[PDB]
Amino acid sequence: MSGIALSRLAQERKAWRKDHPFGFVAVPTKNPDGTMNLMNWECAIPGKKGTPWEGGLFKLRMLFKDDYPSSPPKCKFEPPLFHPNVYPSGTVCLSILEEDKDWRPAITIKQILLGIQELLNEPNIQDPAQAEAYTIYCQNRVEYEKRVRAQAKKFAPS
Amino acid sequence: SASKPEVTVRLNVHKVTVLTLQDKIVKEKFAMVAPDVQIEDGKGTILISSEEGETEANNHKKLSEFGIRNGSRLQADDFLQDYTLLINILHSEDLGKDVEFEVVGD
Ligand SMILES: [K+]
Repeated sequence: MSGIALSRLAQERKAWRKDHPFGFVAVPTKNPDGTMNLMNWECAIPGKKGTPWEGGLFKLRMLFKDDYPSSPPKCKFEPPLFHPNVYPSGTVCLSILEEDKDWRPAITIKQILLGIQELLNEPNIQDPAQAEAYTIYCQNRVEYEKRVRAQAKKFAPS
Repeated sequence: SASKPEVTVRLNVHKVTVLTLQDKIVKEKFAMVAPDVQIEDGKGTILISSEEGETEANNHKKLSEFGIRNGSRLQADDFLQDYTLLINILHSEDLGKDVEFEVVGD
C-alpha cells in the first residue's frame, strides 16, 4: 500500500529537515497545482572536498514507488552527468539502488545521497553504465579527471 | 493499534481557503503550531507545508482548486509535536451567519 510508503516518506522528510548533512538538498518537488509530491523529490549532492568533484552541486531526482520502502527509489540525475556508473539517461547504477542486492528498507534517504556522493569520486568499474565515461577512465585517467574538474566548476552553485 | 484520531469538519470547499484552513482551522481550533497538511490521495500530495517559503503561494487559493471535494481526507501532522490528525470534508453550503466551518464534534 501507499500508506506504508507515505508514512515512511513522512518520517524521511521530518528527519531531513531537523538534521541533514551540509551542502545536501532534499525536498519534494512542486506539483503544477502548487502542492508538493512526497513520492517525487528534487535532490542536490555537493561534490566531496579534496576530490575533483569538489565545488559542484549536482542535482538529481528521487522517484518512489508504492512498494517503498520494500523497493528502492529511482535516482535520476537532471541533467545527466559524466560518470561511468551513470546511464546516458541520467539514471544511477548503484548497488544499494536495487532490491535484488545490497538494498535494505531501513536505509535512509541521507544514506543514499551520501552513498551516491562517494560513487562520484569512487566509480565502480564492475558495472559500466556510460560508454565514453568508462572508456576515458580506464585509459586516459588524466583526461578523465580534467573532464570531472571542468564538470564540477560547470555545476558550481551561484 | 492503530486508531489515529479522526474528526469531521463541515465547510464550503469553494469558499474557504488554504490559509483559513491553516490558521483558523488546523492551528487555531485543533491546537497546532507547525502543521503539515497532506491530502490523502495515495499520491503523497501535501497542501500545507510547515517550512516557510514552500507553500505560501497556495494560501490565497480555495481548497476546491486542489481537487478537494466532499468526503476528502486530510492528514495534518505537527512538526513541533507528535500530533497527527485525520480530517474529513463534509461539503455543506448552508451554514448561516455565514460561518467559516464547524467541527462535528463538538
Ligand atoms: K508568499
